[PDB]
Amino acid sequence: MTAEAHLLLQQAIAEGATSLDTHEVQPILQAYGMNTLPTWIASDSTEAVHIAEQIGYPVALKLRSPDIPVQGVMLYLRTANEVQQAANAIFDRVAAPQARVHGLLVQSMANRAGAQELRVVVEHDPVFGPLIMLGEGAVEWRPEDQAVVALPPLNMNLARYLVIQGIKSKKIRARSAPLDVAGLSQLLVQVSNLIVDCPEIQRLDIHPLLASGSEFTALDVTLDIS
Ligand SMILES: Nc1ncnc2c1ncn2[C@@H]1O[C@H](COP(=O)(O)OP(=O)(O)O)[C@@H](O)[C@H]1O
Repeated sequence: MTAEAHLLLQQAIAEGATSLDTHEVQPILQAYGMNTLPTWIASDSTEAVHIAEQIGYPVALKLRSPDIPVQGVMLYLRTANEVQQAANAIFDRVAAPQARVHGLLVQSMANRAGAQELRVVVEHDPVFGPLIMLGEGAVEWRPEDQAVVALPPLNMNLARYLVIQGIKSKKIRARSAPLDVAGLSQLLVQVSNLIVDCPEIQRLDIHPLLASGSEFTALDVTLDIS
């Protein structure tokens, strides 16, 4: 629920964590109705294996440090031995020991085959306040050039209108290997609710947001706070 989200953000700030990653933001997103790929934490290659055994294979491993924007992501790990070899490779890759690793992110592999990858960024405009920007999942991000733009507070009616116009302008695809407009719109309203309620959030980046008809799932999430 929400009150836990504020306490989680305030305590992260007090501890000096100004950038929260996918495992840290998962309860905050869920308290606004948004789905995140379950994401666990491994300090040891022995722990990464243990997590992988529970999740079920295949698994991904990503380095939990405030550093990467080299190595870091290891996908399609299908066996306990592959997890251990990959965990040792990233843990030992470390390349000075000055990063506070805490450990490594472990998560199940998502079915991306027939799904669209979107991106949702929230940045602050000096005049207009928080801007929600929705575009296609990819490294190149020209927000002014190729993005749907919403200003909180967003209602479902305006969210749907902005998504439809974004499809018509070819900024977002109508479908690929059928984009549920009602679900993309609902997601934008949830982002808007979160931003309205949590002005601590300086930046929010869902990269990518996976679209599989009815289900929209955030695969990686970064939350900058101050
Ligand atoms: N758990 C996962 N399941 C499926 N695909 C994933 C998972 N995690 C990351 N990916 C894929 O890895 C790619 C992202 O690679 P990454 O190096 O993290 O990009 P960036 O440098 O932009 O963060 C994307 O294509 C994404 O779809």
